[PDB]
Parts: sequence; C-alpha cells; structure tokens
Amino acid sequence: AMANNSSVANKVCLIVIDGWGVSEDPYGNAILNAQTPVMDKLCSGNWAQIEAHGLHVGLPEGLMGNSEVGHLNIGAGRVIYQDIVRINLAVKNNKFVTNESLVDACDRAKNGNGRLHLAGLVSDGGVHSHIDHMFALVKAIKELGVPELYLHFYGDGRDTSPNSGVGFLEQTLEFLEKTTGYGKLATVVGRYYAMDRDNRWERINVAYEAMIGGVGETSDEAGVVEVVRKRYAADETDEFLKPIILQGEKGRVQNDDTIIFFDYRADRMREISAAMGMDRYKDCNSKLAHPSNLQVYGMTQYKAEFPFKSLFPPASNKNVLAEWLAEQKVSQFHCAETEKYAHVTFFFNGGLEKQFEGEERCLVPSPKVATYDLQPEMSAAGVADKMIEQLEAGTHPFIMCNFAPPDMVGHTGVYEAAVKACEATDIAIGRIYEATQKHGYSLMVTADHGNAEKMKAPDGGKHTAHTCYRVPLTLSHPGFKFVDPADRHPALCDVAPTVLAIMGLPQPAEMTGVSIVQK
Amino acid sequence: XDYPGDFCYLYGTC
Ligand SMILES: [Cl-]
Ligand SMILES: [Cl-]
Ligand code: NA
Ligand code: NA
Ligand SMILES: [Zn+2]
Ligand SMILES: [Zn+2]
Repeated sequence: AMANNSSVANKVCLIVIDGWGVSEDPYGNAILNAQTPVMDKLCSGNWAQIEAHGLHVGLPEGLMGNSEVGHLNIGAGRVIYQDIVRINLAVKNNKFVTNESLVDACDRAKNGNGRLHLAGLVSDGGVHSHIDHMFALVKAIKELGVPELYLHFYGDGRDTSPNSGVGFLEQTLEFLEKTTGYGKLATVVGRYYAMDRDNRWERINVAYEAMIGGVGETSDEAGVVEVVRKRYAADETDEFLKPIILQGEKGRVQNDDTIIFFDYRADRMREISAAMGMDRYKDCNSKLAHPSNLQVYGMTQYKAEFPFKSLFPPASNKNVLAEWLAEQKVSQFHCAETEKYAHVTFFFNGGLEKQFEGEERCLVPSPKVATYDLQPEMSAAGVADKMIEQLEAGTHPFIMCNFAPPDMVGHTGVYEAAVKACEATDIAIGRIYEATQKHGYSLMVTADHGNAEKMKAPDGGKHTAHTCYRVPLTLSHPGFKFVDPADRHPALCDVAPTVLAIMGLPQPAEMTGVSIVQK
Repeated sequence: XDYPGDFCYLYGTC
C-alpha cells in the first residue's frame, strides 16, 4: 500500500490481452468464432477501438504491432518513436542543423583543428543506417561551417545486393562534388571488417588501420569505382571490400580529430567505435600509433558505458504510469504468466529494468508443454485467480495483467487451438469482471496488438503473425463516454491518460497522449 | 533491448 491510495476517485483494473485485435471479417477469426460472451458484451455500447501498429505506436507505417512496442506505449502514455521513424522525421523537417549533439561536434571541430569524420554503412538497406541520413549529415555540417569533412564508406552487400556498392559509391561521389561541393571520400572498406560484432578484432583492425594509417589500396575520385568493379570481377563484393584509400594522410583519422558514426543500429558499431574512443584499439593489435584526443559521437547510443554523445539519445521516459503512480503515492500490481512477464514489467515500465515504490509483481508459471497449441488455455486461469485475489483485497488502486494465450497460441498457426485460447481468455476476463463489480473497481480491457483475429491467409494458409488491426478499449464505469482525439485516431499512448482521468489523478506533462473519455 | 525505440523494437520477440 501507499499513503494516497484512498484519495483515488475510482480504482481501476486494466487487462491487456495479448494478440486480440478487432476484425469484422470472420474468415479465420479465432476471436469472433470462439465463444466470447464476455467481450461481446464489454465491446458494445460505450467502448473504443484504438491503434496499436505503424506510426500510431512510433513504428514505420504499415508495420504490425508487437508485444514489446505495445506494452511500452500502453505503460508510457506517449508515442515512443522508433529510431528509423525518429531520424527520418528529423531529416524531412531539416532538424539535423539544430540537433544539439551535431552542433556540439561541429563546434568542437570549429574550435579545434577543423577536422570532422563521418563513418558508417553506405546503402539504402535501412537495417543499420541509411545513405539519406549521411547526406543530411553532410548538408547540415556544411551549413554549420565545419572546415574539413571526410567520409568513411562501409560496404554493405548484406542488407542490399552484393554489387550495389558501386552505385551508392557513384551517388556519394557525385553528391559530394556536385550537390554539396563540400566533403571528401577518404575510405572504402567492407562491413565484414568494419562492422564485426563477434569480437573478431583481426577483422576490425583492417578497417581501423585503413582509417588511422591508410593501409589499403590507393585511389582517388576518378578511379575508385573502377577499383571496385575490378574487385567484383575478382569475386570480392561489397561486404568484403578490402580497404581503398583516398585523399592520402589528409583523410586519415588524426590527432584531435572528431568523428561521427551515423549507423543507428548499435550492435555492429560497438567494436569500431570502441577502438576509436573507448580505449579498445589495443585489441586490434596494430603496430600503428593510435591518434590522441579523439572525440566520438554516435547516431544513437551504442553502449551506456561509452562516453560518446548521441545525435538521437534514448527517450528518457520520465513518468510512465508505473513511475507516476509511485510519485503520487499510489500502489499498484502487475501480473503476467512467464511468456509475457517481461512485458508487464521491463516494457510496461518504460523499456528498462526498474520497479517503483509500491509496485507489486506476480509471475504465474506458463505450462511446460512443447508448443502452446497443446495447452491453449496456457495459464490464464492462474493470472485471473491472482487478479481476483487482489480485487478482493482492495489494497491496490491500480492493478493490471496480461493474458498470453491469443498471441502465443496464434503464433502456432493452429486455428482450433487459437479458438480455445480465446475462449479461455474470455472466461478469465468474465471472472475478473465479476470480481470488479463486487469490490468497487472499474474494468478496462485492451490489447497490445492483434493476432488471433486473423489465423488464415486469403489462400487459407496459416497466419502466424501479428496484425495492423485496431484493438479494444473497454470501460465498465457508466459515468464516461469514449471520445476521439481532435487531430488523430486514438492509440495505445492514450490508455494511460485515460486510466489517470478515470482514477481522478493528474496527468504528467511527459504523457503526451490524451485521455479519450469524457465525464 | 538496450533502449526504448532501438532496433529490437521493430519486430520484438514475436
Ligand atoms: Cl545486417
Ligand atoms: Cl546483422
Ligand atoms: Na466470439
Ligand atoms: Na495471426
Ligand atoms: Zn503481444
Ligand atoms: Zn506475438
């Protein structure tokens, strides 16, 4: 318990069903065709349908939702923009030139030796980086007046075709010469060497010695594409390009230089960025002298133990629901079975392992079966038992759980199993509902994304994935009507503001979602 | 998994 528990205007029980989306199409629809008399009634009259995929939850458009993203958005009361979406917005709205860390890196160059490097994967793969991001970096750096800019081009061939490198090379050459008239290519080397993540420091060292010492094949802007073509004819493709060296010593990473890695995916940046700025050049086992007084910046955070500034550092996620309730001295209860336990803790609480004052947790063991189609009810009955225990106790003004079966049994593709999982879930929801009415709680039912409403593809094949359908938001309290946001569809970011309103509690400024009920 | 919105959130576990 906690001091302000009774100050609440309504106690609230929040059920997050996993993989339960709203489809009116009945073909392969495990929810519709299951016996679901409880959700049939809760999803009628005054209920809402809210978005849980795509840009509504901070993911690229057209991308299905998932448990990690959905629980994060529900618990956070705000859209958390995924790196790709975030940086692409910055690029389109010309926001690199005002980016705090970038201005800081250019200021460092301008106040120092004038020299700045860009390094990263040059292609349109979109997994680790995007060439468009690098171009926007060059344009902004030019406008910020940095004297001297060098690029270190890492060849892809893995997220793009093995012989696409020469085209991105041509683009980059032409862009630097004709579009910016500013910036110079200094290095070309394959990701095999530059972007190892398996502690193969003999691979890293190839890239490192090219950047630091110019160890590789000499060329220039007139010749480098031809050099690459010859490597292709020799059967050495983008991923495996051995170093090509441009601009001579001018283009090496030298004493006092500044460097920006522009990849947004951290795993393949940690080795080379630590060789440059985290005192791990020793593992490269090079005979070259390591430059002194380097400063490294990353596009995103590569490791929290690194001293590097990030152009797009993590969302801090201050005052997600779990934190805000403890701040208001209100206790809370989070319950899931094993398969979704992280989702009601780590992810619901903001994507980090932090448990707040007054927060109680309960884990219900998932059944020990080979696949969950073999026990489609999983442990839903047990989660409901623990929630009913809490409702009868009345201790916690906010309680929430996850029900695993529709998502986890849906991933098996077994339609009749998915039906049984939706029936087990509905039964458990009905038992929680009856306990809430007997002990003075309002019930809200939602989901983190869809899944079990589409168990068959059009060709009748099994559909084992999440979906882009809307999810429910229900509310048993009769003193409220569901209303839409002014400017957009409702989405998961609105669940927590609505709970707080119903609870009579304040909304923190960091929750930029909105309550979607009116009193 | 290291920070909210990082690459692992694109598709998640499942
Ligand atoms: Cl990859
Ligand atoms: Cl990879
Ligand atoms: Na049904
Ligand atoms: Na499905
Ligand atoms: Zn889920
Ligand atoms: Zn799933």
